[PDB]
Amino acid sequence: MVWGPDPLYV
Amino acid sequence: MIQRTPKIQVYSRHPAENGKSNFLNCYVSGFHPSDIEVDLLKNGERIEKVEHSDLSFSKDWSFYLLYYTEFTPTEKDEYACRVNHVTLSQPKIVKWDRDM
Amino acid sequence: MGSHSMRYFFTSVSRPGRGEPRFIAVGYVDDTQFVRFDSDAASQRMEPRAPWIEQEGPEYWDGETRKVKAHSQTHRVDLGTLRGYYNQSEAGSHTVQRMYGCDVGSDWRFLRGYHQYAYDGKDYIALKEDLRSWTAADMAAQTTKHKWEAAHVAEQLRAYLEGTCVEWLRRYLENGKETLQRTDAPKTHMTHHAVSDHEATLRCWALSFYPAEITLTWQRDGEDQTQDTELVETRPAGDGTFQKWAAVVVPSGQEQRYTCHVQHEGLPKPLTLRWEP
Repeated sequence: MVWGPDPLYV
Repeated sequence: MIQRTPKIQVYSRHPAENGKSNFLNCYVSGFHPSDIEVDLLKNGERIEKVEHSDLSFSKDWSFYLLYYTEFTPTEKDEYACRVNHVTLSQPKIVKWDRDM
Repeated sequence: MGSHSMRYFFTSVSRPGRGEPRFIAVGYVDDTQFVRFDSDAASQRMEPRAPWIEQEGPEYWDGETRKVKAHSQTHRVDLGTLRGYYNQSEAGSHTVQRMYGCDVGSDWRFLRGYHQYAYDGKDYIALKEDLRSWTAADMAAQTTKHKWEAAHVAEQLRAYLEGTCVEWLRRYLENGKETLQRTDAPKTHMTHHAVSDHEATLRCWALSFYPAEITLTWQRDGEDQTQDTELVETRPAGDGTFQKWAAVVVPSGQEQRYTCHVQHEGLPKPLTLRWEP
């Protein structure tokens, strides 16, 4: 299962 | 940035026996950036039905891909892989040697 | 089979001439690919690549699709932000790469987690082994580090890498047991190749093995030899197994002095091959 919900931008 | 030229191996899935169906593989690895063109060739002509793996990368961030197709080796037919990449001035051809 | 891992790989490549970045995501359990997403594919869904994941239901695939699309949008934003942190033209294509995942030991309990990010093929920012702090490679990434510390990104990843990632790895290992818990020991043989009347090459082959980790070593009279040897990079067969060979050049007639030693998870004791023919 992938990480969620939404990876923070750089 | 860094441009890294591809390493190339050309080989069969199974030990090659003349007249027996097999798979021909061209494994390109160690390259960056990811855009690359790879064809498999039979007596110098591009083979049409070639498939490839989904792009992934190694610990050093360099990319790798497997290109492959069904083939039937013979004593006379010559096979090879032709690769172009921003790091190459002209396409590179590596011939299949069935002992490698 | 021993320790295991689950890892996700993401690549985004900008397309300055027209359109959105190309985005490709792949997931692995050990050395087995099990899911893909490709922005250039027609489904616009996370897709199965192994038989044991096809039984997940529609809530699974919808969730995975939602999350991997969100990753793709983050990377799009990041391509833009990074062109700016680096003062680069709008004309060139650039690359973001991210990899994260978890390892479990033979007891299937958490061993380690990781999260690494790269821009143009070089390290940008990575999670340290404690899962609490970050390594930033340059001053752009140091600004990202401060932002991610304020947003508590490492707390959220840590909970995923110790929690969810391990839990679903274990579910996959169970569901995929016929293959994922099977080790395929290398099928080994040696060949011989006369170069001249006085020297010959011996090639030790390891075929059809899984996982990909393997060691091939030559010895002469019981001591390791690296001179006059050659080792190819381990390569995929295309059926899920791997291949490798190692070779040595020897004085013809002296082949019997030389031994190939093969170490692999699938071999309770290492194998020793000798040209006795």
